[PDB]
Amino acid sequence: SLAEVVCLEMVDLPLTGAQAELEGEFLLGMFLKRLSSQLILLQA
Amino acid sequence: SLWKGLVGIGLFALAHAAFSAAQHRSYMRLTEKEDESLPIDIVLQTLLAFAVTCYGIVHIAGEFKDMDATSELKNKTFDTLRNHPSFYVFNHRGRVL
Repeated sequence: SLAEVVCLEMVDLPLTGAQAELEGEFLLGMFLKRLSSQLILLQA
Repeated sequence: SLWKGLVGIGLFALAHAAFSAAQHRSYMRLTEKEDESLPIDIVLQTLLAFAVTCYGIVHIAGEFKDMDATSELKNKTFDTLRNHPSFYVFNHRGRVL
């Protein structure tokens, strides 16, 4: 069926876990959030 | 020597700030926002690290001294001055012992 193509597109792939939790990372709540995510990556 | 530990703590905290800011930058280039500034927390952290580190490095840098010669002559007497080591001679009472 690919012998007659009409229109197409190119899409970017999905994320790793790292970048997902990284987005999740982002007053004191800010600091502790940052710390927690850092410790998680560390343990990883 | 606590000031050494103080300086090492400033350095460690500063490095932590740099890491946090690099990963935040990655977030930025990833969400294609490229509009916002840095969170305050990072800024405060790095600045305090800088100030503390300077206050400690001033102490551990060394110690000043007077530029008046006779200050170091206050405690001195002939006994030191008189010896002249390059003119020593041993034909004296001590050789008895």
